[PDB]
Amino acid sequence: VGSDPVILATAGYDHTVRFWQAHSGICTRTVQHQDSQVNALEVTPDRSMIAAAGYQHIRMYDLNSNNPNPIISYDGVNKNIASVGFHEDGRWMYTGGEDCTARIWDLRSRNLQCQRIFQVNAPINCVCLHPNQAELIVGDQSGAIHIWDLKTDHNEQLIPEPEVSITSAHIDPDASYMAAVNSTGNCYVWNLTGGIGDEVTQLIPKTKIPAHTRYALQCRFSPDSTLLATCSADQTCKIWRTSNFSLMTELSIKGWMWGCAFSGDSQYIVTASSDNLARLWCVETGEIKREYGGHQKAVVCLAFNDSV
Amino acid sequence: AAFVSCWSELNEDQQDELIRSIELALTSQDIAEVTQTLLNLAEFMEHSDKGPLPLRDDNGIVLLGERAAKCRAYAKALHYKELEFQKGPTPAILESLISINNKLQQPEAAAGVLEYAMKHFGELEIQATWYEKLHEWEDALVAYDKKMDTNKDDPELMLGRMRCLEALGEWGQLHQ
Amino acid sequence: LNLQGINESTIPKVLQYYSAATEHDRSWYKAWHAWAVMNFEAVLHYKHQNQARDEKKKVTEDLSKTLLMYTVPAVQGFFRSISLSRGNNLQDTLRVLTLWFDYGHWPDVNEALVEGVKAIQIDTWLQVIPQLIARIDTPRPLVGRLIHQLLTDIGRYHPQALIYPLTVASKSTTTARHNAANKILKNMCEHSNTLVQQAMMVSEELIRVAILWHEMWHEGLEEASRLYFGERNVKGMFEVLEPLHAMMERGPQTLKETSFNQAYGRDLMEAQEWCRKYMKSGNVKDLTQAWDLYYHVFRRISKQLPQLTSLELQYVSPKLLMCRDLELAVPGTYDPNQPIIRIQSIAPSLQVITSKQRPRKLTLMGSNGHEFVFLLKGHEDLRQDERVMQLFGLVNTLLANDPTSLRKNLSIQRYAVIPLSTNSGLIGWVPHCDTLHALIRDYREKKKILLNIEHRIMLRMAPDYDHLTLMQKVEVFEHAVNNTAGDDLAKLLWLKSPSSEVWFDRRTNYTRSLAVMSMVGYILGLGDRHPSNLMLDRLSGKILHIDFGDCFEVAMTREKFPEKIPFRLTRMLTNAMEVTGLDGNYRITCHTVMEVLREHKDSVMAVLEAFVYDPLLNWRLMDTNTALNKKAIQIINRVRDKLTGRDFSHDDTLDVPTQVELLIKQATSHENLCQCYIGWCPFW
Ligand SMILES: Nc1nc2cc(-c3nn(Cc4ccc5c(c4)CCN(C(=O)CCO)C5)c4ncnc(N)c34)ccc2o1
Repeated sequence: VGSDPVILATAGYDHTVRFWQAHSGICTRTVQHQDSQVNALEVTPDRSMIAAAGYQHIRMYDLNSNNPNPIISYDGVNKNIASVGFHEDGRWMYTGGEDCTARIWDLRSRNLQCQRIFQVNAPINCVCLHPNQAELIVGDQSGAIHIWDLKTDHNEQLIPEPEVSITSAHIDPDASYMAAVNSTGNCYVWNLTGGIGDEVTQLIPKTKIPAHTRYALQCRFSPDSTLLATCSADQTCKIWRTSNFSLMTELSIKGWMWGCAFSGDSQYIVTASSDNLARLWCVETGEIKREYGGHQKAVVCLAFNDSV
Repeated sequence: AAFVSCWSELNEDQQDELIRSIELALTSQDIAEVTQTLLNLAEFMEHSDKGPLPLRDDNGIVLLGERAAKCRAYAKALHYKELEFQKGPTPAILESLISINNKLQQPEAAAGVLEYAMKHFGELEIQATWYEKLHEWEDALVAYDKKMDTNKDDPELMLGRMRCLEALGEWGQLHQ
Repeated sequence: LNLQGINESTIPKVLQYYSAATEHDRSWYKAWHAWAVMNFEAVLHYKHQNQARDEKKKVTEDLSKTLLMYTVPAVQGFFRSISLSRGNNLQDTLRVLTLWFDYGHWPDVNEALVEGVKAIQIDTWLQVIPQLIARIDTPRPLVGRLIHQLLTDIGRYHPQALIYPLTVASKSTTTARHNAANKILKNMCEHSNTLVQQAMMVSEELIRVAILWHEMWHEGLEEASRLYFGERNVKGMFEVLEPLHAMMERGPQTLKETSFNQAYGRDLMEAQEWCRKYMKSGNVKDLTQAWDLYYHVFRRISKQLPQLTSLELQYVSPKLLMCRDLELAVPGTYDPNQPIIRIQSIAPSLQVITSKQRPRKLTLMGSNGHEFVFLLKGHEDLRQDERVMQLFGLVNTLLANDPTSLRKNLSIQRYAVIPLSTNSGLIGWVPHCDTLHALIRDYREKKKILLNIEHRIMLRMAPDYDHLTLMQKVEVFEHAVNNTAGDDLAKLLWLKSPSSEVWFDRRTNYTRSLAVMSMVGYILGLGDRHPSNLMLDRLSGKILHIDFGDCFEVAMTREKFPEKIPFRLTRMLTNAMEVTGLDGNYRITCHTVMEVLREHKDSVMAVLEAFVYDPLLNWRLMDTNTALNKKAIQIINRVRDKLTGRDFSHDDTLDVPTQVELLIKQATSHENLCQCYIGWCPFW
């Protein structure tokens, strides 16, 4: 599975995690995840193993061996886990749980406890890491965003005009913009400081885009920072260009459209939907270049590591 | 009961002849007795398990409602017109709904009909007489003034504006 | 009292104005009412100016001096305003009682109360009898004497209106209550001496047919085993069991009592001996032996029980069988104006409704010549229903006294409730009514539709519905809704009508009653309104609510499955209205009712306060946590916020048209509905 320069995986309600080869498309290995669904998947920077977040526990499988069942398990939390992250050094893991708390965990230290905790009002939806790997952004159902500093331990708060749930947020790789999306289909974009670290974090809102007419479920920047993708429940995935924030392309499947992943060079897009299938599209031509199927139930979470 | 008992054993060809005779009767006379008897028969057949009488490829909702309107049985007309609405709304059914509700002493239902029309059919489809039917003499005046502005002198709009002015009691402008 | 508010420079001015108004014409009721209410306000303003300031020696003495000039005028004005009403005067009476049980110990206020109580009629006190017996044993010494004297005076005349609650109070675990009740009953004895004995006998016999040994055990053993095996609570287990072993000791006094004892007495006695072995030994195996014996008893009753379908009085209570031509009035019928009606005799058989609670169906034969049917419940507290019914009566009067509401026949349907103890009671029998659950079940079985179609589709789409996140749940809910028709109720209501001109009136009544009880229940805080808790008439469409256990947002704060809804408004209920939607009768009736309620906030806040401040019931609130005074203050503040429009943001002040819209938006939401407990049927 891990031999290839690209790793692809998807999961949903059917209790199975499956891996696919991109060039032509065929399953190569399956893993069992009984007794719950999967909310998120993430591949560690070391390019070894993978983490799945579900109900009351986080599990880790392996990519290089391809034989074994879970290697590491974290248990003893309340309600669902909504997000997972990793530090580029592979020593700290950040999680925004359902029960109004964000937590930090140590991988090598096998003490079954989170090193640091940070509580907030209302459940947490998304968490994100600043490129400098010194700040953390958190979103909650109350409609507020929180900025937390790991080294100084002080936090600050923000609230856009509507008091509606924030569903996702993400900071591009060069720390030039930061965007968020709310359940009314609107997106907000804010400009950021040039340098990263030891900065005043001059978050000033450039504008808001009425991207959709229904719930928005995710948004991501391209690795080159040129493009910004936005999924939704209206069977539309829209791509905007960062130079002018104007629509470039609009992919449609007329189930919802959950996931979204870019390629290492901003050439392809990989998308998952609630119709038990995954699609690989060309960014420029806007045509389905391939399809992956085999799942019995819907597919909600996706993972695509295009690096080695 | 006799009609039901007989109809069940009839042959597909004899049923069509009977239906044709009933249709001819319903259209022909204004006899209050015959129309009431046939309407009661239709209702009774509706309540049973044999299905409603198959008149004129539509179950006769339009014809039955039209004939019930003249007989002055407004509940039946409202029921049939409500069935008509479910099949599909059009700006011509809403006016009849408003009129029927007004004839039945139920202004609030007519107000609800107007609210639905406002939400679902924009502006161009709204007529200035609907306000007149609801005794909203000010919105009708506003709409009539707006219409008279654009269009030239047409007798109907002028008469409508005069009618609206009379109810409020503006003797000055009316006399002018 | 506008453009200014309330201060220390304005109060004297307005008191001057109202005093002059009273002086110029000493027969107007409004002047006296306003003066009394204004004096009552001042007193409550100088207290929260102390708690807010003083808490956060000379102060208390200065408070005594200053505050002893507003209370006496308030009492006098309230009494004179009562004298000039002779009719709707509930608010003034409740205010008088509130002042009395808060400042009576002071000497001069007692003088004013003593003077006033003499000059009023005795019929003005028959509407506050439930609120007088609650304070029958007040610690203070100057209040209890006057309460006892007034209660005795209410006994010479109109005695039929005091026997039931006094008898209920006479059998209480706490000693002072039963001491006072027995003293008052003794004082009453020299008036009748047969009515009292008949009432005691009837109450005792009724409290007994309600629950039988096999039953008390079928549950005692269940509860004791849950405590011990489920929770390791040996002490709690014994606290359930010890009383049950003791009771049989008294010794059988009726046939059925003996047959249980003959079947199961030896086994139960031996189980107690094993438990008593444990008490000395400390060896848990001895409890295991006991539970082997208890389980054997439990299973035999478990299979014996289901076949009891009726009860004969001769094996249950011959005392009732022998009763003839009593002098006791039929429960819940006494009216000081109409002639009295007595119970001629009781029917010999009782029918047991097949359910988990197993309520009885009692029937009595009145002296008038008609039968009276009742429902006899056991294991259920029925006082919160009495209070709520009083409130509903007040609201009915308020609606009836308005022209716009009068032209529409807006009202609330109520029934009769009579408590007998802390556990059992009687409820009036309402004819021609059926729950929604039964109607939908019958319709779906007649048309041959699966009874759990929506839940089955939901589970098929994803068999983890209870553990999914929020956005995951809303999609499944929408999918389940979009692939089904929700027009069962409308179709059923059309079919069950004889003609087409009756269906119209039935639909109108249905819509208007639904709107009225939605608006009232929002303010009352009522919750837990699953389809089994509301019924529907047949000759009319008027709706009826029941089971008022939960109030004051109790269900919006619980830990497991907290509700997020102000009232029930689902698609099945909506489809049964006119084809256009909610913007017809429903919204306008909501506007009218909310206007009427907002105009008369004072009476509603009088009734709800006496209710929340009664010490015998405050138990429903403190249990929510995991002192009580602060919780009561918070509850009353929330109710005021609701009734003033400041219920979404304290800074704003909404008008009715705007608030109603926000409430209707909040109720019909998929995010809110998807979170409901699956037994709530959020899809019907
Ligand atoms: N607190 C409280 N309860 C009350 C009950 C009634 C009442 N209800 N009904 C029908 C009925 C009677 C018994 C049962 C059901 C329905 C449903 C099934 N069931 C269960 O026990 C399992 C269900 O979950 C037994 C009446 N018919 C005529 N007159 C009445 N007054 C009533 C009224 C006020 C009440 O106030």
